[PDB]
Formats: sequence, structure tokens, C-alpha cells
Amino acid sequence: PAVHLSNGPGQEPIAVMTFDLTKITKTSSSFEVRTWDPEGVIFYGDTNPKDDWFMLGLRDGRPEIQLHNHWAQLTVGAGPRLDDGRWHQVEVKMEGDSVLLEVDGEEVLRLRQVSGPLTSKRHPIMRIALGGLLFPASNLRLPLVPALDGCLRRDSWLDKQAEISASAPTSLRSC
Amino acid sequence: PAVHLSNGPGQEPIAVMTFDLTKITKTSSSFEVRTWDPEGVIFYGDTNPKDDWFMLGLRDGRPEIQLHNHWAQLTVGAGPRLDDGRWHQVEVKMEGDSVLLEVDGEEVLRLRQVSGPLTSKRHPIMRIALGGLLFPASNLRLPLVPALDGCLRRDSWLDKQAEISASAPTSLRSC
Ligand SMILES: C[C@]12CC[C@@H]3c4ccc(O)cc4CC[C@H]3[C@@H]1CC[C@@H]2O
Ligand SMILES: C[C@]12CC[C@@H]3c4ccc(O)cc4CC[C@H]3[C@@H]1CC[C@@H]2O
Ligand SMILES: [Ca+2]
Ligand SMILES: [Ca+2]
Repeated sequence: PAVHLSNGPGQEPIAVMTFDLTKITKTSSSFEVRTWDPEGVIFYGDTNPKDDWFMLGLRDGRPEIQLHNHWAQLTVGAGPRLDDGRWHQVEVKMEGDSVLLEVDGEEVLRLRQVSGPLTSKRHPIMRIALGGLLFPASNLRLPLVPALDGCLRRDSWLDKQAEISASAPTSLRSC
Repeated sequence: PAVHLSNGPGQEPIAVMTFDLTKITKTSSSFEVRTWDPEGVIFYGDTNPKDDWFMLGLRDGRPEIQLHNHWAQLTVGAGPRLDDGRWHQVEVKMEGDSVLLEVDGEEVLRLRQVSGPLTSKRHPIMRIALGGLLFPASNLRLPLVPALDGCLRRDSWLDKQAEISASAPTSLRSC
């Protein structure tokens, strides 16, 4: 079952999941994405919209991560273009103080020394928004137009056991 | 003609080139490297060893860039492993406020919003050291053992016209 990463204008996310960081036993996520869209947000996450946020998106067809927290502030592009209309497996996880990005089974990016343990964040609640941000795009380190015209499927986010709740503005439109 | 990136213990660089930034008309470099060594420095560069430095090396066989300046401080791994004993083409250049890394003709990493124009650096003199750093490895953001047992060939560094001088401790040992 595949869902549309964009719905309507393409402003707000198609879904927001909230997690209790003190209950996480897994700090990784994975999913498949397919699109012809060269720019947009795949997912945004934060423990604090001002002080500790993260965004994985596409720019010029390639993955881009923006991260802003106490330890690091960055805007980094990496990996092959994914806007070739084919399904691509994507994994994002924490490994020690690093954030690793794997695409189609290959590690394409490792942001080192960027964060303390998820389970140790001052604000023990993490939000994960799909297909959109939880603040205006103008507030990104480097703005981009969030709308991502693509499909998401086979997605797993951290541990379902740590998930506090999940919301969706409109009905998840299938692909 | 190929030269050894390591000579002797593997502490100091095999060569140091100095450039006048006010005369540069090209902010890119390229070379080929071959090695079985998973860790080490390919090249280091700075306009200031304390406040504005850069290091391209290998860690776990993959490219890693560390950069420290007024705009950004990072430690980032990216691209495929290069320690497969085969020749690999590598290009490192500035594009706007970004630093791009291309391997075997493919862009594998783009560090965005990391620097003002090279021609505008307070200290208009850039040093490029090959196979080593110009400060102790303990001073890196993330230390690694600098010795890189590999070969370098077909190397071009910025513009020869902007090169002020070049030095080499020992005789460049051919591969
Ligand atoms: C945990 C994830 C990787 C690490 C990400 C991170 C990493 C560091 C940080 O300071 C904040 C965030 C928020 C979103 C997180 C992501 C949500 C799912 C993904 O697996
Ligand atoms: C200009 C190069 C890319 C950009 C690098 C950089 C980029 C930003 C910075 O603040 C310092 C340096 C020093 C070394 C530079 C490199 C030396 C050769 C390479 O082409
Ligand atoms: Ca788009
Ligand atoms: Ca080594």
C-alpha cells in the first residue's frame, strides 16, 4: 500500500507522528519512495521546532539533510538523484553521535558529531512529519519549496511501541 | 607519473603548496588516487590553521571532509569506499557558498552554506598540504591517523598562476 507524500497545495504534512523518547529502543527509520519531483520534503522531525530539528528532503533530485541543534547546524546534499520515477529504499538512523543515510542499501552520507542520544534530549518528545515541515519553509537554514509529488510505502518509523500518537489532516490518498 | 601519498612514518605531508587567493580564477582541484588504506589524509588546506581549515581524507574507506571556519564546523562522510585498489577520479570545488565533492564523475557530497568566497578570505593566502595536516591530528574535529598508503597522479590544484610556492620535505617517491 502506497500513500501520496503530497495532498492538496502541498503546504502541511500528510501525517504527524509523536514519540516518547524515553521509550525508544530503536533509533532508525526506513521506507521506499518514488517520484519525478526534484525538490521537496520527505520528512521533518524535531524535539523542538526552534532548537532541535531535522529535515530530509530532495533538492536537485538528490537527498538533502538540514539539521539544527545544540551540536551542529548544517545543510548537506548527498547520494544519487532519486527523481527517476523508480522505487528507492531509504534508511535514516542514529549511530553513536552520527546520523547515517542509506539509499538502495548503500551508505551515502554520515553526519558525524551531530547529536547526543535521542533518549537524552531535554524535551523527551519527538515529532515526525511526513511530506512537510512543522514551521514555515522560510525558517529552514536553506529554504526550498516543501511540496514533494511522490509516493511513500513500506515505511517504518522508530518503534511503534514508543509512538505516542499519530495524526493526519486529510485522508491518506493512495498511489 | 604517480607519487606516494605517504613517505616515511606518515606524519608530515609529502608536499605543501601556497596560493595567493587574490589571484585565483578557478576554485577547483582534481586528481586520481589509488589505495587499499581505509584511513588517512588525502589533502589538508587552510587560510588559517586555527580559524579556517579543511581536510579531505578517508575513514572506513570512504571520503570524509572536516571543515572549520566562521560559517561552518563539520565532520562528514560520503561516497563509495575508495580503498579497493583501483584508480578513482576525485574533484573538490567551490560552487557559490558550497563545497562539492565528485568521485568518478559523480557528485557524492555538497556541503552547503559553508564559506564566503575564497578571494574574500581575511588571510588571502591558502596552503594545501598533500598526504598530511599542518597541525597535530589531535586538533582535528575528529582525530584519525593521517598516514594514507596510496598513490596520487594527474593532480591539478586551483590555478598554477595563483601558486606562490611549493615545498617538499623529501623527494617525491614515485609509484
Ligand atoms: C530518528 C531519525 C534520525 C535522527 C533525526 C534527528 C537527529 C538529531 C536531532 O537533533 C534531531 C532529529 C529529529 C528527527 C530524527 C529522525 C526521525 C526518524 C529518523 O529515524
Ligand atoms: C579550494 C579547495 C576546495 C575548498 C577548500 C576550503 C573551503 C572552505 C574553507 O573555509 C577553507 C578551504 C581550504 C581548502 C580548500 C580546497 C583546496 C583545493 C580545493 O579545490
Ligand atoms: Ca516539489
Ligand atoms: Ca592509513
